[PDB]
Amino acid sequence: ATRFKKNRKKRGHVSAGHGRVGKHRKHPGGRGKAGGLHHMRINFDKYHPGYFGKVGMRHLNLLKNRTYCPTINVDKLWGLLPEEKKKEFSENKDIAPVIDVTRKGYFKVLGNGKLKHNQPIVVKARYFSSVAEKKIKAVGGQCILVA
Amino acid sequence: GRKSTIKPATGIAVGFNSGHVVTKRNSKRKELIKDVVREITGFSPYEKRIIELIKIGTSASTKRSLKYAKKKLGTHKRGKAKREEIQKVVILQRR
Amino acid sequence: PTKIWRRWGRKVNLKEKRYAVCSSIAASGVTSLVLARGHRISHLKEVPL
Amino acid sequence: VAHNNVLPNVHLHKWWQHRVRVNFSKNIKKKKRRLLREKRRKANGGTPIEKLHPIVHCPTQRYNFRTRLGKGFTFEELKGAGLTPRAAQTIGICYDKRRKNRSEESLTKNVERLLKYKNSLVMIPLKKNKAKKGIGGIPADADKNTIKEFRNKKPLLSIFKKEKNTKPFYETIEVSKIDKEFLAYKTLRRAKLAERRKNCRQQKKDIKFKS
Amino acid sequence: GAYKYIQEIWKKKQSDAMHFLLRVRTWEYRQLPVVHRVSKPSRPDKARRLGYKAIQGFVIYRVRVRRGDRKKRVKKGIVHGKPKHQGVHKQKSTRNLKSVAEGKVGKSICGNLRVLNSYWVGQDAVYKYYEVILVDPNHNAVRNNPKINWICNPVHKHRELRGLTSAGKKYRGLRVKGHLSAKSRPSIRANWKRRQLIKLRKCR
Amino acid sequence: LSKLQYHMANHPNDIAVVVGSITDDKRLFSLKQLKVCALRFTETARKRIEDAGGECLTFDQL
RNA sequence: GAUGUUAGGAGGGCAAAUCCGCCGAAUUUAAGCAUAUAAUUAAGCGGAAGAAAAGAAAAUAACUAUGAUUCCUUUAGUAACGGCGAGUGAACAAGGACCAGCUCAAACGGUUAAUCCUUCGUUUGGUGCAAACCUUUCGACGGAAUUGUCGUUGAAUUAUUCCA
RNA sequence: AUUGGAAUUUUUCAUGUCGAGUCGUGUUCUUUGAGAUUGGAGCACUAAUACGUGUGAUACAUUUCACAUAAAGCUAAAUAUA
RNA sequence: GGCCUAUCGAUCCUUUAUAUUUGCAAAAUGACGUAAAUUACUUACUACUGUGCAUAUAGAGGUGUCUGAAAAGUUACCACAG
Repeated sequence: ATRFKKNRKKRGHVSAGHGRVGKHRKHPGGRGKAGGLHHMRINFDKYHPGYFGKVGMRHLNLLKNRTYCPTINVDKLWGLLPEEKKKEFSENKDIAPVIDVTRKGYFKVLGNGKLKHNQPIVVKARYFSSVAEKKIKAVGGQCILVA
Repeated sequence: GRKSTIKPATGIAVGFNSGHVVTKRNSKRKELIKDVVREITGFSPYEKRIIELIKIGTSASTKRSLKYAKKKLGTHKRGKAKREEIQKVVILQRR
Repeated sequence: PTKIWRRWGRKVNLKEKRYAVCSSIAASGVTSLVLARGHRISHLKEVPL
Repeated sequence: VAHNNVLPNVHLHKWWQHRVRVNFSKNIKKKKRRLLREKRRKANGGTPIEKLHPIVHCPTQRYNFRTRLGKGFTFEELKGAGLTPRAAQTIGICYDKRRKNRSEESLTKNVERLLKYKNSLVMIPLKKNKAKKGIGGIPADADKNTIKEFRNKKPLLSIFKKEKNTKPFYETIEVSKIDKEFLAYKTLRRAKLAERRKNCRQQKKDIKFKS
Repeated sequence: GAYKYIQEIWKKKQSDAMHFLLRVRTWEYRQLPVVHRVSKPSRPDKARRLGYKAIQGFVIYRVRVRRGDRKKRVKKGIVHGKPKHQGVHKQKSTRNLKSVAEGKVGKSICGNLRVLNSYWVGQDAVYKYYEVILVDPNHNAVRNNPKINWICNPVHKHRELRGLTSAGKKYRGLRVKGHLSAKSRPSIRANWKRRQLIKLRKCR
Repeated sequence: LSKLQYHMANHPNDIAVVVGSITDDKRLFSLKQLKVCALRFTETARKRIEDAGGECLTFDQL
């Protein structure tokens, strides 16, 4: 590290890259976030707009795991098949892939993107978006609610 | 809320009775002591005051008694319970 | 004065480490590189021994 | 400038240099753990220091599909599987009094696991063959030919802990055997909306039962 | 049988009989020296439940302590400091007056004797009067006994100053368990030290 | 890969050159092959392109 | 309850890194300062050990639930606290290291306490050169104690098997 | 070769027990993450018996349901070691 | 809104308006409402549901040293940084 640092660039130059007029002082604005509102307000406004004051209720003891949900969009569901499985379904319209999204850790199925139309697929999941259910039904697939 | 005890869970993930599929697999002696202790000890001054209020036997006296008990005893369930116990004792005493 | 910690544990990935071993073994294969490294090697029959 | 961050998140003002500890003992601790485990493993006649903690379900909706080692023995359930409390204590197996699992599928699976462990284990005669197996009060007193042969034979097969479940290599169904009439999104919302009313009815049910 | 009756009688604490017994005991206690041996325990029921045994190495001692807050130890009243922190009156010490009573016997008379436990007995406005259960580990019976014998261990001299009386578990908050316990369970010091600590280590 | 195929759609000549890395797609069937020169190939992308009957071409080969 | 140079014994003191108890500030920070901060820290007086402390549920959850403690990885700079300014700030799950249980008291046992202890004794073993240690049941004579010692964990009653 | 004990197992019969100036409440001060008070301590008032009462992080009443068994005690190990 | 150029105030805080929108954390408080059913711990179906607290939005209460510290004197006894 020490080979390449700023001291090696400035070593004989007296004011050290920190200004002959200025003369580098211990804490020339005071500590940390102190100048907010008071004299660094312009910095806070232009770079940190939401910062000051309160919003909303207090939950007091939230717990993350109650609301924990990983989501997946329908577009990427056929991608959860390996290559040979995807070829096999593409060939054969007699059978649908069943997809248990839980093994892949997902719990809500969302509606984004296109599908290769006229091919059934069974989606098993806890939760589905309104659009996702409609598109899965539209393409001839099935939605299965399961805990 | 309200997890089932009698109708099996239906595989529905909304947190009702439901959830994932499953089948659940599920005097005399103290009373004699109490009577003896009361014969030895009688009643506390607040108990006596409550007895007088309950004996008066009005909506006003009974409200007063409950407030007095709640103020002294603190715990509301306990105060109601003590008032109930004393009321029963006054009923028993009359016989 | 020196504090005890001066970054004793650095990472460098599993994939990076593996790559270095494979590439170094490959390099060891190469006849020119063996001579270039300063090993005397003229009378060896050929470098992959 | 300073548009990188609003704050320093550092907070070391409670005299950190007094409080501080520097840690780089890792591998040396692991070697000590290995040495300790080697000494124990060898000392007990080669008899396994591992002990079965049976299979239990992981808490809340995040991990409810997941299953792990618990403290899964309970004597009444174990005795129902076939084995005495005293035998379980003698091999040092992983009892707990207050765990008491509440479901039939969990119990039925775990009694099978217990039965497998019970049959699998075989015990040297304590005083060098002055007593018998009996009726099961502690199972499976060995003979000398078998115990010597078994001790020489370390396990070939896989570990005795956690286990894998359903395939990623997905199952299939015929396209004419599916429904197209269900609405899950409507069902979830309607269920949640009607929930309060059902809870009120259930409250009255509880009172009616209790009277 | 007898102890159960004594328990229920003693629980009430009001009544002519209880009030008489309290007044008579309070009178006798007011006369007596600070720390003294008693022949038999003042409340036998309370003694049994707090682990007194009639065994020779078990001795009971009665203790006098003054009541109320202790007042800050500062010369000529008020002293220098921030308005937030003056605290001359209403300072209300962390350790219990019960522990203080155990401590007085623990420092003055214990040695040979070791503090086992202690109970309330009775009080007026100026004083609380406590009875302390003590045990000698030097005496043969306790060393012989396969029960109790842990009190013989070297770590148990001066339990009241070790925080290892019943009162000590109480004021250290170890009776509290669960989420309410917070930064206290391995030791209040230990937990605070872990949080105050930053580990320098291989990775994050 | 989706963007590469989407771009190449009007080209019956198959030789794509990419001065960057070609990444795979897990969001569609991705059947139609190409002949692609790129700076770097993801292993999954390369395997798919080769399987489909395409060509994964070096810059020296180009 | 006193008194005893009564007989047998103990405590006291030193040292302190880690450990535990009390008691307990300010510089400092906010570019000032009074709340907050520094900090439940420094100093002060005490107590321990080779580690201690904590520990066997008046626990967490709301699941298909988990199930003494410690510790690591983590949650998490998050819920949250705060002249809501400066700043401050947890817990549960999960992956592991590692895992060990329990007993008093009360309840129950009155054929006369099945208990306990001091003093005096006494012998079946074993080492060591010797010092010495180490096993070993049997009697006295004293006391303690039913203001409660010991046993026991509902109670019998059957068959089995084990253990001393 | 005596004595003794335990564990199960039948069959009867027993439904007993469960730590109080403590919990709790009011109040104060302290303390904390605790917020219409988190723990501590001082003070005042002071409980209930297992169908109790302690919990379920917003004051409350009326009621669930789940989970626990306070106010007595001990205990190796991983851990710490200027 | 005032013929035009002049006639005034952030966040936190307080207070009242507003909603077929919300929360108070395992549950419930309109209401057994409406239907059926009743050998009951019955089953459906309902857009508008306790006190108290918390929000969200909209004003207003104020900062004239007017981009908003809860702030008097004195030192010829003085100290220090410049």
